[PDB]
Amino acid sequence: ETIRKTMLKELKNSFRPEFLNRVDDIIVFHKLTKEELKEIVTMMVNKLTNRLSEQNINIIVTDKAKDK
Amino acid sequence: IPTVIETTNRGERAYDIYSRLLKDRIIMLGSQIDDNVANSIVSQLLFLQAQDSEKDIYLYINSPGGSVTAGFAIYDTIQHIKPDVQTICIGMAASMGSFLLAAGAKGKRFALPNAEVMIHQPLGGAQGQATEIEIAANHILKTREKLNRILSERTGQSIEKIQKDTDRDNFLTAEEAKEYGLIDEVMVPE
Amino acid sequence: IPTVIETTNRGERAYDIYSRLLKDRIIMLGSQIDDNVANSIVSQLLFLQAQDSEKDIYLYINSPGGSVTAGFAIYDTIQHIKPDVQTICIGMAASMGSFLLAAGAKGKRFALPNAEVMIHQPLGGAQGQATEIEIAANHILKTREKLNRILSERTGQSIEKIQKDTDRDNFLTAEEAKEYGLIDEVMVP
Amino acid sequence: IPTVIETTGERAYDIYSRLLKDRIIMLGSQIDDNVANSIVSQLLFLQAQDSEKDIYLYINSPGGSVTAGFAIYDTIQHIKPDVQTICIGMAASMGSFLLAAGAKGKRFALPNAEVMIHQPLGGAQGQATEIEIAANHILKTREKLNRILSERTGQSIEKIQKDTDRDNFLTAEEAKEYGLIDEVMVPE
Amino acid sequence: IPTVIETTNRGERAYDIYSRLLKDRIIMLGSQIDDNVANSIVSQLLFLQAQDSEKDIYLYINSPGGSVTAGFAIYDTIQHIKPDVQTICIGMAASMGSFLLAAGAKGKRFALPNAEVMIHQPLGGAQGQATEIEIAANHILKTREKLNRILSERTGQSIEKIQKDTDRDNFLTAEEAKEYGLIDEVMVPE
Amino acid sequence: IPTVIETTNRGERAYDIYSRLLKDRIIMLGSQIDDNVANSIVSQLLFLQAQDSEKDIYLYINSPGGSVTAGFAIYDTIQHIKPDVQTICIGMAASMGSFLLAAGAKGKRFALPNAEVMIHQPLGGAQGQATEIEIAANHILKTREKLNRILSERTGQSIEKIQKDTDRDNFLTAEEAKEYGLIDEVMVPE
Amino acid sequence: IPTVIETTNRGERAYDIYSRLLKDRIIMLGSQIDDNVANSIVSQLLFLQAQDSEKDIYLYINSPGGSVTAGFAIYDTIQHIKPDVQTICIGMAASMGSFLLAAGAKGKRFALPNAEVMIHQPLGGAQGQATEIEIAANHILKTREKLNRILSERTGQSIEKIQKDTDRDNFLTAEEAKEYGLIDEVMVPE
Amino acid sequence: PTVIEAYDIYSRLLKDRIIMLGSQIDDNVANSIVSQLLFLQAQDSEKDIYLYINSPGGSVTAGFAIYDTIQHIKPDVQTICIGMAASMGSFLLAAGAKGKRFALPNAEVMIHQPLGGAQGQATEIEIAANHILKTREKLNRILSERTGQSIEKIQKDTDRDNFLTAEEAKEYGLIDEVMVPE
Repeated sequence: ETIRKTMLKELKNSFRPEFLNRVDDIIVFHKLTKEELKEIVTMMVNKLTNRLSEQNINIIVTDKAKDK
Repeated sequence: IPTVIETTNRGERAYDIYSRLLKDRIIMLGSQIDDNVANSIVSQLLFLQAQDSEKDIYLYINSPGGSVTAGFAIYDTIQHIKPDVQTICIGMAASMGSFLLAAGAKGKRFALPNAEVMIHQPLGGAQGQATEIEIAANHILKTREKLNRILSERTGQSIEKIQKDTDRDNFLTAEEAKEYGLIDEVMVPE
Repeated sequence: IPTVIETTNRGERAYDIYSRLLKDRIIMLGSQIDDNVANSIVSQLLFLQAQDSEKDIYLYINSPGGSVTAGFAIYDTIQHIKPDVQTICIGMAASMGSFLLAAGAKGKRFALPNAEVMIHQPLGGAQGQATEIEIAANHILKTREKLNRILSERTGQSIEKIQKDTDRDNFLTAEEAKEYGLIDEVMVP
Repeated sequence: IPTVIETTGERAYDIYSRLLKDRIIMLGSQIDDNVANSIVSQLLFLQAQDSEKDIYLYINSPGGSVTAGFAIYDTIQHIKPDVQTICIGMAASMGSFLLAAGAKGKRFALPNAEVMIHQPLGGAQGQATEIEIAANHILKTREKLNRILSERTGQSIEKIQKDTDRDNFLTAEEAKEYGLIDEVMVPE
Repeated sequence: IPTVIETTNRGERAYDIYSRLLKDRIIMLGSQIDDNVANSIVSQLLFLQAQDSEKDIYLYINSPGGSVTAGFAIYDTIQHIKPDVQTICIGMAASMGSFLLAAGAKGKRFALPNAEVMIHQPLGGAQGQATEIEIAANHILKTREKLNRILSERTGQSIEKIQKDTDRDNFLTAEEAKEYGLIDEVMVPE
Repeated sequence: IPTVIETTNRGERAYDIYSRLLKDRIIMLGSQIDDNVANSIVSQLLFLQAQDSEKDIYLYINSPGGSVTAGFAIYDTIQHIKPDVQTICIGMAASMGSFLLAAGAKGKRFALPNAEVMIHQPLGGAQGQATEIEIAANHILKTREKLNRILSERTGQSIEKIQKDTDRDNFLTAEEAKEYGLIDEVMVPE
Repeated sequence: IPTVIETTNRGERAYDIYSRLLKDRIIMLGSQIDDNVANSIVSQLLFLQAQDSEKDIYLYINSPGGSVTAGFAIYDTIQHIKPDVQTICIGMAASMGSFLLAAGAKGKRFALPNAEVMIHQPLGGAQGQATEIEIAANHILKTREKLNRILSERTGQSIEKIQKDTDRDNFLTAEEAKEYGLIDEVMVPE
Repeated sequence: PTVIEAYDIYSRLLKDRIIMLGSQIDDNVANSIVSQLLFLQAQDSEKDIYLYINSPGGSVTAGFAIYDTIQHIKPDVQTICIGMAASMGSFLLAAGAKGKRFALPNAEVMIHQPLGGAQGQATEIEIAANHILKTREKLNRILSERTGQSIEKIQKDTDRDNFLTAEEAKEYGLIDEVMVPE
C-alpha cells in the first residue's frame, strides 16, 4: 500500500496534472515474489518443452533444477 | 544548516531552510543585531519589496539585542517599504529586538504563548577627557530620548511611563506585553 | 558528515545525512540548544508543516540542554503546528532536552532502552547592584515556575512533586521516565 | 546570507549580487583596503555595464582608512555615472565623507539615521624627526579632508575645522541643515 | 580527503571516500565518540536500514573511546535496526569503542590480527557540594553497573569477573579478546 | 566578494569581480606584497601575456608595501613580458608598491588625484653573532643600492637625490609624484 | 592543491591531483599518522580493493611517524586486502612510517635514491599511581615486542639485532636500508 | 583568482606544464610538487616541465624528495628562479636540467649549511650531530656534482650565509644563463 502510494506520488512530480488526468487508469506493477518466479520458470520450461517436442525430443526438468 | 529539495513543474531546486522561508516572504532575525545582520535584513526586505509590493512580509524575531544604529536602520527600512511587515516574536525579543517587534504594522504584531520580551535603556561607554565623556553621554541620552519617543508613539503609552519602565530590565510575558501595547495579540495554538 | 546522492529523471539530489533524514520528516536535536539551533529547528518544523500538514513529524533528541528561551521557542513551534510531533530520545535528554522530550504528542513520546533523562532546575546568573540581582532572581524564579507548570500539565504530576524532584540533578532511566510520565513507552527492538 | 531565486530569469543570486544587479553597492563594514578594492571593482564594473544609469551607494559604516576612502572618492568622481548616496544607519568618520561625496541633489538619508564628522585618527612612534613627519602627514590629510568637505558642503573651512575638532553627532535633519545630505527620504 | 568520481551507469557524480564507502554499507568510526559522531553514526544506520532492511552493515571501529551516552545511543540504534551489523576492530577499540565492538551481531564480531582492545571503568568528575558529589557518584556507579551488565550479557561471562577486570586498564590482544568473548574470530589474512 | 552577471547578449556567464576585471586585462595589487600575492600576480601576468601578447596590461596598486624579493619578482615579470603594463595608483603606493608603480611603461603611469605615494629605504633586521650581523647589513645595503639604481633609471633623477630623499619617510601627492618623476600624469576626472 | 583536467572519451573531466593519482591506484601518505589519516588510508584501501581485487596498490610514504595504533591499523588493512600493496619511500619514512615501509609485498618495497629511513623504539608516557605506571610500562614493552617481532619477520633479521639497532635512533640511507632488509631495491633513475 | 576560458590560475598554468614552487618547502608542498611532476610525466612524457622557484627554503627531506622526483622522471625539468631561492630552494634550483636553469635579472639566491637542533642526553646529541653532518656532506656532494665545483670550496662558502645575485649565480654554476628581457 505505501509503496504504491509513494510511487504514484513520485509519478505526479514527473508528468503534468492534465496529462495524468486524461489517463483511464494508472497501474503499479508489484515486484515479483518467490512463487511467481517459480511459476515463470515453469511456464518458460513448458514452452521450451513444447518447442522441442515438436522436434520429437522429450525433456523433463526437475523441481530442484527449476528452483536453481 | 539543513538543505531542502523542492520539486516543482519548472524543475527541482536545492534550498537551505532560511532561503526556503525567504521564498515565502519570511525573514529570520535570530542573532545579535550587528552591522552585518542588519545589512542582510535590509537587503532581504528590499528584495521582497522589489518582487512585489502588496503581499505581507513576515519578520520572525529571536534576538538578545544588539547595536542601536543597526536596529534603527532595520526599523527605518521597515517603515519605508510599501508592503506591510508582520513581526512575530519567537522565544526572546530583548533590547532593540523588542524595539523592532513594536515596529511592525498595527494589528499585525504577534508573539508566541510562552515568549518573553525585555525592555531597558540602551547601554554604552565613554573613555578619555571630560569633554569626550560629555559628548558620549549627550549622544547616549539623545538616543534614549529617540527610542522612548518611538516606543511611546508605537505602543500608545506615555513617554514618562516608558521612561520609568525602561530604567531597569523589564521582563514581560506575552500577556503583559499585549497589555503594555508592545504586541497586538498572542498567537493562539491551532 | 557523509553525502547521499539520489538519482531521478529530472536530476541529481545531493543530500547530507541530516537533510536526507529531514526528507523523511526527521528533525535532529543533537547539540546544545542555543539561538541558532532553535532557529534552525523552528524553520525545519515550519517547512515540514508547509510540505504536508497532516503527517507526523519526528524529533530525535540527544542534547545536554541549553538556553531556556530557545527551548521555549521550540516548544511553542511544536504546540502551534497542526501536525503531530513524535519525540524519540536517543542517548541523552537533559534540562531543556527533557522538557522538549515531554513536549511531544501524547502516546507518541519514546525513548531508547538504555537512554538517560535528567531533570533539574534551570541555571542562571546575577551580577551588579542589589536591585539588578533582585530583578534577575525574580526572572529566574518566574521561569522555573513556568517550567514547573508546563511539566505538571504535560506529565500529570503535581507541581510540588516536580519542584521537589527538580531541586537537584535527577537522573531517570527509560523505565523511571515512563513511570514519571516524561515519556510514553520504551521502544522494544 | 540567504540565496535568492529570480522567477523571471529562473536564475539564482545571493542577496548582495541581486542588489548589485540593480546597481546597488553596499558599504556596510569598516573601510579597509580589501573593502575599498571590492567597492572600486564594483564601481568600475557598473560603469562598464551602462554609460548612463545611476549607481547607488548604501553606506552603513563606522569609518576606517583615510586612504581607502580617498580611493573610493576618486573612483566615484572619475566615473561618469551619477552615484547616489543613501545613509542607512550610521555614516561616521570616512563614511560621512563618502556620504557627502555623492552627486549633488542625490544624497539621501533615512529618517532615524545619524552621521559623525571628526578629525582623522592616527599615531606616531619613534625619534623626534619621524614623529614630526607623521604629524605633518596627518595634519596635511586633515587639511585635504577639510578642503574637500568645505567644497562639497558649501560651508567655510573654518567652521568645518571647528566642528570636526571633536566628535560631532548629527541627526538627519541636522545633517540636512549642515549640507552633508540633500533631503530625508519620507516613507510612503 | 580525496574524492572519487567512480559511479555506475552515468558515472557523473563524485563522492568522497567515506560517502562512497557508505554506498557499500561501510561505516567508519575512526575518532572519539562524541555527540556529533554518534548522531552521524545513528543517521547512517537508519539510512542503511531504509536502503535495505536485510543486507548486513559493516562497521569498522578505531576509537580511543568517548562519551558513554553517545556509545549507548549507537548501541541502541544497532540493536534496534533489523539489518545485522558487523563490527571489525581496526587498530584499537578502547573504552566505549570496545563496548560498541561487542555490540555487533552474534557471530559477526571480528578483529584484525595485530589489533588491540582495552576495557576499563568509566571516567568522570564530581565538583560542588557533598550532596552534588553524592549524586554524581551514584550516577557514575549506576552507569558502570549498566555497562558491566550489558557486557556480561553480550560476552557470557560473570559480572563479578568483569567488575574485577575493569578495575584497572586491561589491555587485550585479538586472541585474548577472542578468548574473553568480546569478539568472535580473528580475521586471518588472505 | 560579489559575483556579477555579464554578457547582456549572452547573459549566461557569471564571474567573480576580479575574474571579470582580469577578463579586461586588469590586475589588482591591493594587499601587502608577500610570496603568495607575488606568485598570483606573476601567474596572472603570464596568463595575460599568453592570451594576447599585443594588448596592454593594466595594474592597479593599493598597498602599504611588502617584501623586497616578491616585489622584485613582480618587477622582473613585468619587464620580461612583451605587452606593455600600465600602472595606476589607487589610494596609496608605499614602500615597494611605489617601486612597482614606477615600474610601468614609459608614459603610461597614472595616479588618482587624491592618491599618496610614499618612498623610503627598505626595512630589515639582524640578530646574532657579529659576522652574521655584518652579512645581513651588507645584504640590506646591497638591496637598497639596487633599489636606488632602478628608481634612478625609471625616474631620471640623480641617485644622490634619491638617497637623500629616501633617508626618511617621504610622503608625496600626485602632483609631487609627477614633479618627482614617479608617475607620468595625474588622471584628471572627467 | 591544483585542479587537474583531462579529456576522456566520455568527455572532459576534472580532478584534484590526489584524486587523479587515486584514479591510478596511488595512495599518498605524506603526513603524521594519526587516527584521521589512518582512517582515510584504510578507507582508500577498502575502496581500491572493492574497485578491483587483482591489480596492485601503491603507497607513497613521506611521513615522520605517528601513533602505533594507527600504523598497526594500516598494516593490518594492507595485509588483509587481497590486492598487493607496493610501497615506495619518498623523502622520509621515520618511526611508524618505516614500519609501514616494510609492510609492502616482498619484491615491491622501493625507495628513492637519496632518501632516508629511521627506526625508533615506540614513544609513550605514563602517569598516576605506581600500579598505573606498571600497567602502562607493560603495555609499552609488549607493543615494542610486537613491533620487533613483525620487523624481524618482514626484514628477515634477528630480534636481538633489531633490539640493538632500535634502542637508539638509527638513521639509514637507501642503500643501508636495502642491505638491512627494510626495502628490496633502490629505484635507480631511468 | 579564477581564469575563464573555467580553471583556477595554478590549474591553468599546470595545463601549460608550469609548476609553481612559491612557498616554504614542507611536507605538504613537497607532496603536491611530486604529485604534479608525476601527473605531468604521465600526461605527455616527451615535452619539458617548467618549475618556478620562489621560496626561503624548508625541510631537507622534502627538498631531497623533490630532487629525487626531478631526477627520476624521464621528461626534463627547467628551473626558473623567480625572486629568491634559499637553502633547499637553491638546491632545487641547481637540480634543473643542464642548459635550462634560469634566473631573472635582479633575482637573488642563498646558499648555507642546513639548520637543525638537538636536545637530550650526550648520546642523543651525538646521534643528531652525526646525522646533521652526514646530511650536510650529502648536500655538499650533490652541489659539487651538479655545479662542477670542488667540495672544499663549497664547504667554505656554505659555512656562513652567502647571498649570490644572478651574476654570482652564473659564475658559481648554480644557474645556466640569466633571462634577458624581450
